[PDB]
Amino acid sequence: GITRSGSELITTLKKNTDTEPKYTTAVLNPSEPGTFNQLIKEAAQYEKYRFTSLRFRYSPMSPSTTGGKVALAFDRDAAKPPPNDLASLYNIEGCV
Amino acid sequence: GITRSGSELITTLKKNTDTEPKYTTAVLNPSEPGTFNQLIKEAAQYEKYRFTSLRFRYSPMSPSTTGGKVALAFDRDAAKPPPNDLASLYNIEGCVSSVPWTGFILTVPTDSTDRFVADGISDPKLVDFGKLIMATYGQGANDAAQLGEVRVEYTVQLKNRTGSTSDAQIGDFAGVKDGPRLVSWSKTKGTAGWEHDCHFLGTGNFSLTLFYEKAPVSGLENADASDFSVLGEAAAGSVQWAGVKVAERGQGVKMVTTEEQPKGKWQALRI
Amino acid sequence: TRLSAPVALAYREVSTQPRVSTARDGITRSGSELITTLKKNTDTEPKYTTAVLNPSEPGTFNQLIKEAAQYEKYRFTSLRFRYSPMSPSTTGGKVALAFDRDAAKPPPNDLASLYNIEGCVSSVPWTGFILTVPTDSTDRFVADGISDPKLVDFGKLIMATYGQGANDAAQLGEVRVEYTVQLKNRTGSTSDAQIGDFAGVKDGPRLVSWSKTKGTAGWEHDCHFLGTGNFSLTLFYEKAPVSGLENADASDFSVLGEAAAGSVQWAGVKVAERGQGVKMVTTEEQPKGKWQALRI
Amino acid sequence: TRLSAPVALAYREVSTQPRVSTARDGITRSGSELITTLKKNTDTEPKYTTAVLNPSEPGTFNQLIKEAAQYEKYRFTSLRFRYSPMSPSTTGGKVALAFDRDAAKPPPNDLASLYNIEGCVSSVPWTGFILTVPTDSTDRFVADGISDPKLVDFGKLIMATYGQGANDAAQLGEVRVEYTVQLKNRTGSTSDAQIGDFAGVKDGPRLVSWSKTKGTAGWEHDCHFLGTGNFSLTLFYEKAPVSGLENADASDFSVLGEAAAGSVQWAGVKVAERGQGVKMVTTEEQPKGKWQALRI
Repeated sequence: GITRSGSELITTLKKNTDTEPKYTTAVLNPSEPGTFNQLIKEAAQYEKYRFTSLRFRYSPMSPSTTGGKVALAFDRDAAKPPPNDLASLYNIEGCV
Repeated sequence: GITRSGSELITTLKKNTDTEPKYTTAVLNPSEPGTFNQLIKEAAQYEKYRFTSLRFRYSPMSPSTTGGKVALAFDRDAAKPPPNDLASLYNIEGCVSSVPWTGFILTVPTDSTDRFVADGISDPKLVDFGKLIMATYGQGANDAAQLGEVRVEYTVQLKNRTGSTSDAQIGDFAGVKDGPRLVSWSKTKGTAGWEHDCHFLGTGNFSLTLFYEKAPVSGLENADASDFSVLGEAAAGSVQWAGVKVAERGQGVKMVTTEEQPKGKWQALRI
Repeated sequence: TRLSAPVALAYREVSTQPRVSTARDGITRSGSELITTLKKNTDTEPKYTTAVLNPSEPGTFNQLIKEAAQYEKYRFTSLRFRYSPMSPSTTGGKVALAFDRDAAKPPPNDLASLYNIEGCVSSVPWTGFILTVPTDSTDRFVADGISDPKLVDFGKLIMATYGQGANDAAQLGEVRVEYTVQLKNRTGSTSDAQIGDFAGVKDGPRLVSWSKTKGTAGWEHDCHFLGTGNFSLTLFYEKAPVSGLENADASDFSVLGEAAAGSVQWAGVKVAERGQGVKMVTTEEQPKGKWQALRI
Repeated sequence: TRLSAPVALAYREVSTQPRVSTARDGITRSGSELITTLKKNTDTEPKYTTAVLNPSEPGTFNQLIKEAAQYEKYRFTSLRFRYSPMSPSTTGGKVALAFDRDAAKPPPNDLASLYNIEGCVSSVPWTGFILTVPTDSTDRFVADGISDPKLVDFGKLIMATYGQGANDAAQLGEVRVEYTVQLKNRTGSTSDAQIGDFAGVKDGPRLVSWSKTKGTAGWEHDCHFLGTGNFSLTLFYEKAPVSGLENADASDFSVLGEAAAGSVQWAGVKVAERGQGVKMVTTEEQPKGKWQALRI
């Protein structure tokens, strides 16, 4: 048994001129190189996990004169493709 | 902060058919690859530790008709060289010895001080918690090849956090080296020319990649490694990819160039 | 009735904590040390290995030497040797421990004389036994130079092995002291570095024992090391000798110097078994010079 | 009211019995030693004489060095220096004792800075005083080689004298330690013989401190002896030097050897006051060789 806490960096979002959303997903598993860059080394030593706590902080970087929006949502089904319209995206529980 | 108890295999002691006792040391630091094979990965991401509980075990592997003895002692000064005679080793505090065919234990009292995770250039008295001394002596020619295995059951408290240290030790011929201390090079002039040979401080499957700016005298060759297989092609401006299996510390490969400090770059990994 | 015979016996040994204390006249130190490990002897007649019982003796004591350098007299109130077997139960021969109260008498020549020594115990190599020697109430001077051994040493241990078969364990066991000394008086700390010339002068712990022997090339002086470990030996020749320092039977011998009039050599000898040493050759009996042994 | 002034004060000093005992982790030794005797200084500015507070330091401790060679760590639970006057009451000047917790910082340069050190006591040379230094609860490694002094030494004593008249006593007093150390851990007895090359390597008790200084003939290495007593110094030159061993400011210096490639010298230096030493000259900075200091 072991308990660890960390704060990784998933990716940096990019501009999208089109008014339709452009999604970029990240499967949440400790042994996932796409999401975690440090937790994988310690997860390779274990074969089970349980996320006691989990949060996603979006840290702005653009100037104050940029429009558009940035949305973060969590889908508990890791195989479902991202929604195809804004309403479905916002209908996900906890989307902010 | 993180607490990670566990148990790991340091090495397997071997027969000492000679008269002089043989001492093999294993420095107790979470970043040392000689003693730790799994706590090293976790300690690479931390820059402080404290051994809440430490202890060693000896698991017999030899027949019941094996002579000689095996000793286990802990020295709180990692800088001191291994003893020179049996009496001094047996005078160390808490030194436990027994016949090879039976197992014993050695509990090491621990203090409440924090030390930096070893980098490789700092004073051992400042960053290291100590070292272990394993002695084998008094074995005849009829005894088994292997006597036993020494294991460490610990409970460390890694503190703070930082960028993960590189998992592969990149380096340069006769120059700078970065990453965990997996190998160490040495140069000795010879008939063909300067001979550069590496020694693996760890035990297991490795992967050594080389890059020669100029054509060397000869490519990678097995020195005393258990296994060896090259897959490159030695020549000017080429790279040689090889896989070396190490059973005992000090085994490695060699090369010849005839020019001291040849221009190139090498990479070592524990696959 | 029935009495079983195990394949082997395992003795667990843990280094204990020496018990030091202060008394009216001095200190009373108790502890345990390791003398040596006995070796197989495939011959009927015994092979001996001695160890003089006296504080400040590098061959016998390793830690008591340091604590006894600050004191002038001693008295062994209780000492006792023990044998720890590390060989299977299919090894023949025997192991004998005896305590000779005379530290100069050479070990006996035949097995029969060995058992006549009072208190001589013995047993098979694969079992442990204890030899406890009665003590007395007489003070003796800690070894400090060349002196009659009858006046300083309390005694001398003798270890013998014999009767082992060809296909037996290389080493049979190892002797361990368990003493309780009563150091008395006091003095400024004395350096542990034997120094003396070739004329029979010695000053310091007994680390070396020279011995002349006439030869065709010249008189050969053999520097036998009583202890076992790393030693250094600085030599000074007043007259040019036949040869410098040469490895007689020791292991890992290196010398940095030259042999000539007024020259000085510096040999870092290493000893794996008590009795090994180096040698030098000169044409002059009792040559003029100096030597200095050290445990480095 | 009235306060008399004696012609002189006599302090009777009797060597006490060090109190040794055994604890769970090690031993607790108490005793008293003599560091040095202060000397007259006919100058307003102070003249300093240091003594590093650490077991296994030949300059400071004479008997605790031997008992601390068997142990790896120490902790001064209670130490205290005292001053015994041996000069008449008509001597001017002053004597100052201060404890610098940093063992590497050089002694102050002016009198004003000397008093700013915490705990710095002082008095007239003809009266006694005691400086007691608070201790801590941190273990430190006994000196074993070249290491940062901040990591091993507990501190450093500083003794200063100044303001004495021309026709005053040659020597004013003498400092005495009164310690209670807590040695811990344990290890095989370590030899007390400093050994190292000229490249900055040292291994053993701090008996010597080399120091380079460029000169017209070549780089001069001065072998300063921290302690006071009889010493021997074996040197090995790989390249022929400009000159061998010469007496710089020591007393009764004798050397048996020659200066040349591969040669070895052997100088029995004698020191009457801490800081005296010998010298040698070479044309190569950081020459190749070895040296070995010993207290014989």
